Amino acid sequence: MNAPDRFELFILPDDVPKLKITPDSRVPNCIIIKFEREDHTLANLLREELALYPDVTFVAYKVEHPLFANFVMRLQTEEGTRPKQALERACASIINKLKTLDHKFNEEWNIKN
Amino acid sequence: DPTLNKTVKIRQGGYKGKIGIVKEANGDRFRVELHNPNKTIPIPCSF
Amino acid sequence: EDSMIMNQSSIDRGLFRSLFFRSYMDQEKRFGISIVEEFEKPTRATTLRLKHGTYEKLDEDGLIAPGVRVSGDDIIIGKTTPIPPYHTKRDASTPLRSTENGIVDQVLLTTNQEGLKFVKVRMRTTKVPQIGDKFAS
Amino acid sequence: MIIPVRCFSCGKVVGDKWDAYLRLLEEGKQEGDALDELKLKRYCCRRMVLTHVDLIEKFLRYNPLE
Amino acid sequence: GVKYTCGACAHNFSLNKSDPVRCKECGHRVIYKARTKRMIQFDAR
Amino acid sequence: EPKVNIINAQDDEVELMLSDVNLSLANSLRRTMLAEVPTLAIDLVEIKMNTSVLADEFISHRLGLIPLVSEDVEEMKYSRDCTCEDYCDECSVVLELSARHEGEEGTTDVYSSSLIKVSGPGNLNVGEPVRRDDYDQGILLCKLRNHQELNIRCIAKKGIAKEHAKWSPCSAIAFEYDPHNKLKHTDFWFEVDAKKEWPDSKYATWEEPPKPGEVFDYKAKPNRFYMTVETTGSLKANQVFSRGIKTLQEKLANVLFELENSR
Amino acid sequence: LMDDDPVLFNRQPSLHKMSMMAHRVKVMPYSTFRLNLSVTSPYNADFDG
RNA sequence: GCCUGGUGUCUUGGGU
Ligand SMILES: [Zn+2]
Ligand SMILES: [Zn+2]
Ligand SMILES: [Zn+2]
Repeated sequence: MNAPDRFELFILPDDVPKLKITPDSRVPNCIIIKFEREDHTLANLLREELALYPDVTFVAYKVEHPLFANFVMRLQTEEGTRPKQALERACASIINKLKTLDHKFNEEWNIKN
Repeated sequence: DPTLNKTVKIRQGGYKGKIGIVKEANGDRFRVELHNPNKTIPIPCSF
Repeated sequence: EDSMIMNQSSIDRGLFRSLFFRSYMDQEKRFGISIVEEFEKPTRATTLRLKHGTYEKLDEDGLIAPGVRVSGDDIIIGKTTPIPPYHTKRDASTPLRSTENGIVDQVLLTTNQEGLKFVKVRMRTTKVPQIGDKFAS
Repeated sequence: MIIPVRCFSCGKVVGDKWDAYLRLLEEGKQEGDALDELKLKRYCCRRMVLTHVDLIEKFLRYNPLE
Repeated sequence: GVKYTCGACAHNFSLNKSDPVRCKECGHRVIYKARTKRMIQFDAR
Repeated sequence: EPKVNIINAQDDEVELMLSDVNLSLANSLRRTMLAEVPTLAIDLVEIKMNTSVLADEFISHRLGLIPLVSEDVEEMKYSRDCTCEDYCDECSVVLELSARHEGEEGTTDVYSSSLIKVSGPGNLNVGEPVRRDDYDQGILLCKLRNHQELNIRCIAKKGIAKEHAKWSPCSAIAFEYDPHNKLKHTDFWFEVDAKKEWPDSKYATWEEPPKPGEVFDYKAKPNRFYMTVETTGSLKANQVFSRGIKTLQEKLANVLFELENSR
Repeated sequence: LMDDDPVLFNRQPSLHKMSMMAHRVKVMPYSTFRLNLSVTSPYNADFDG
């Protein structure tokens, strides 16, 4: 009667952006990224990757309430680098590692076939 | 209005293919009492 | 403080799901030699003080048929009583309980010891565990 | 009521193994061994078959209502 | 008019309410309405 | 740099070692395979007749749980994304079932093998209820006695496990790492002696025990993740691992797209 | 009713004045009332029914 | 073409 539709976890409303970037002007060079219709699945993957980069000084996320499929990430970088650009770099690295990883599994799989 | 209480099928949206009954037809936005889960939804007339 | 987290996928596969059944009974009453209530689908023109819910799920015999989903305040048994001294009857129908829904499962029709008509309507629904439901070892 | 299609806890299909389990018990195998032969290794799957109660055999005895 | 079913012998027949409530075949006095013409859908969840 | 070494393999389960990756990537792969790898599953049941002893939605509920061959599901669209009026051949598979018991004695058991595919996006291999062999009757659905009939029409649709667990391609996913606890991520409970009271991992012989003198490597990270992916037969085990990686790529790709478009 | 409207919340038996305190509404799915856990003590409330 | 009424008194079994 008050259960929400389960499909609302991944289907984006038309007036709702998948991604929203705002500044945190209290400290220099810090952004708040709000991710809509996403989980720990995506968030934890990006977070660890980012933390091993030398120019990322702070990265964190929280899922504020499990009944709502969103999370918010906070990302601060040193003066040289722009945070939003650094996020793109983290994304492309992981896409590459998974492409490689998919390739090496296929090769090993035929040998056992 | 001539379509209240008549059986309806939904052809677009997340509830596409489901049976229902027109519970209230005030204007443009209908109230279909869906059969499949125990819920009555607001829905546009194009659907 | 004595709550518990349940695995949503277990609920999806059927854990602790249950059927729920409710039966409604009604019968015709006698007020005189030939003054009896009557099961019918009451016409708005001839019967006063009708209920606010829909009457469109009743068949012509005054009884709803199995397989039809019902929601709260829908009429499932139409019955009238005449007004003493046209436009002579008063509604005495039975609506589904306002907080419930489900499917009509089976409708019994018979007569009672006094010979008047007698019906029972059993409704079934399925209750799926959710936040707030109670469990115990 | 009737054997569940899936194990509640892990999801492995167990609804196709009920007939095979009753036949193995006629041949004198013990319950633990019968489950072993069917390859139900995790104890979540084992509870499903070992503790199900088949009531549908009783409900069918009530001579059909049409 | 309306399809019914005999609780004893399962014969099907109709009644236009004014007929007495019994089975034509065996005289059984417990009868049941047959299911609706309408199609029923369930979401299998 | 990521490396894979497949320890065992067969049609419906792959056991494998995963190495030179981050813990978070191994975990996200675990979650994606359970939750976001699409499959096909019954999602609408039209009951035209059911005079069995089982309730209508009870039978319908069992139908939703029947695993269907989902091999070619990537070319199929979601119902919510199709431009058509009601359903059609591009967004659904239609299945039909009809059983009956003639004779005054015995019981007719209705099995999943009686599900007949009626239409579907030809000639894609999707929609048949999975079978182990050819003489395997499959999953028990109902039981019928004299004059009881079951005649239903089922609509199968593409979906993901986030919406309802019937769309999950996996069952369990076994998963472990560091069988000798060199990283000290757990602090063992014991009564007398921790080593004797805790059983050995089934991968204890795949890594070497810590030496009795050895100092704690505070720089060591988790690095070898052994996992076994079992499936229900709705997808083959090799497809699930491949499509898990593929699905996770598009999700990251979609994030990357949105940043370069918001400026 | 909308976010941050004040409402009076109450559990029987009202043995003392902190059985009735004003909370700020937050509208949420599902059919239970949600309390932050640190207020269970003054209400002598728990979640067993 | 707006308004729109469905009981009571008990008893018993339960919840915190
Ligand atoms: Zn199990
Ligand atoms: Zn008869
Ligand atoms: Zn289509």
